[PDB]
Amino acid sequence: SKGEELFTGVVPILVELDGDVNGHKFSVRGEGEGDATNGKLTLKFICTTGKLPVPWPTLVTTLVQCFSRYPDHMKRHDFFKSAMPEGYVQERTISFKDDGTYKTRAEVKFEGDTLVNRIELKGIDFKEDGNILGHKLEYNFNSFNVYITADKQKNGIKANFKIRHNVEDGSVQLADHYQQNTPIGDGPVLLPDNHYLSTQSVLSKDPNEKRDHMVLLEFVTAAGI
Amino acid sequence: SKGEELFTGVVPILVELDGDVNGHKFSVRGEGEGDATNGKLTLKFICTTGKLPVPWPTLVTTLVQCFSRYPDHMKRHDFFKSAMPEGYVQERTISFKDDGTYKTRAEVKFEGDTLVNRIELKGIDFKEDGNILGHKLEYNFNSKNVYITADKQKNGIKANFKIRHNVEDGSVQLADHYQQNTPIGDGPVLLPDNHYLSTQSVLSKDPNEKRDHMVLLEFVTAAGITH
Ligand SMILES: *C(=O)O[C@H]1CCCCCc2c1nnn2*
Repeated sequence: SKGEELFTGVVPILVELDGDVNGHKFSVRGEGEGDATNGKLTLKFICTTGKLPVPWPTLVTTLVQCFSRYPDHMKRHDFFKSAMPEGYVQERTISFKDDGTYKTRAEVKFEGDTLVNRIELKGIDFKEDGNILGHKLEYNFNSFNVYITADKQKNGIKANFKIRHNVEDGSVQLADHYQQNTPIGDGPVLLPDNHYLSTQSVLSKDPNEKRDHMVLLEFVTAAGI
Repeated sequence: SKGEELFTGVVPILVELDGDVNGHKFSVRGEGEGDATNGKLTLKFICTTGKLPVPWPTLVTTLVQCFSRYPDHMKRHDFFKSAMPEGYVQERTISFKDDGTYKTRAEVKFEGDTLVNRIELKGIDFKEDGNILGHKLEYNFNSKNVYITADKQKNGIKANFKIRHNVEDGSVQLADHYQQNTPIGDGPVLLPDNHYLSTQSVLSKDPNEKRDHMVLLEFVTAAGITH
């Protein structure tokens, strides 16, 4: 595709999230860069409103699947780069088992040379002193295949997948993800055959950063064809 | 500790493993470097005998907890660096649920300026078309925080923990780990209060390497004590 040409080389990234979980309002801003040729992303996120009222790991999935490395024989199945530069809308419902739900809506698009992810997040029905609002999750992120399928009727894609957040006592907090993406622009996009994305993620801290924050390194590849 | 002084800066690492799984002998050699100040390890491992007869992810835990980043308030709980340069013995039993068992014995010590992990591994009772010998595990590595306790009777530490390996069909292969570490030398070591290590790992391939191999990037930190 012509949109793929925008991801040769290193691309700067900006992420903006405005959030409300059980009435706790917050904002996150992230910056960094992406190298789709190697499937590599490096970002630093800051909570600009003070302390994050939820664990950082619970926002990883919400906080740019266009930086996935598609091998040569699968280039024609890359919807995400296909929609660029005009971009796509990404919406999810994330259901935390025995706890609350996030609903997210993002626009992912180029603004000049920068790939921008602007997100609104609303969370409801979280338990005070549950794993989320009680901050009981380990600072890490487990890797599992995310299966992508075409959504012909919306000219886009969908995905449903399960994230398992490790809990401080050795238990597991399931977060069921339901995802739909659709192009912002008109003009042709690539609708894929079934395949998957695989991401390996490292969460860390900048020792000089005083604000509540997350440093994130990811390596993402597509396979399954 | 005085041994922690050896881990300011970047330290070269050598890993040597001699293995026998169900009678199938193999060897692995790894090289790279560790930066305990940032909890960062980068290594490349090669199977020097040809094709690895087990999946690479099953050897991750066997293939240097002395590179963990202990924060300032927890420095007195770092047994691993405390035993250096003379080092420690690290022994495990790894039970693969409904499958075989690895038994490992390693020495982790300085030889000159290089931190060296030399390991012998014996594996028994594996199923020939089970997840291990049948190569059915995904090329990745998920982990939970590993809880460390003192083992005062051995002047060292122990840990018991679970690794869950993703299987190609969507199932999970559990590997139950039992670990004991004891110092090689006679000098004083640090015996910790209960805490945990958190390791996050990325597995990859070097596109120019022709041998069967694993590139490994890890970030490791200690936490779980307030003070
Ligand atoms: C903690 O044990 O996490 C496990 C949960 C069960 C196995 C499948 C989900 C998984 C795990 N690790 N990462 N994903």
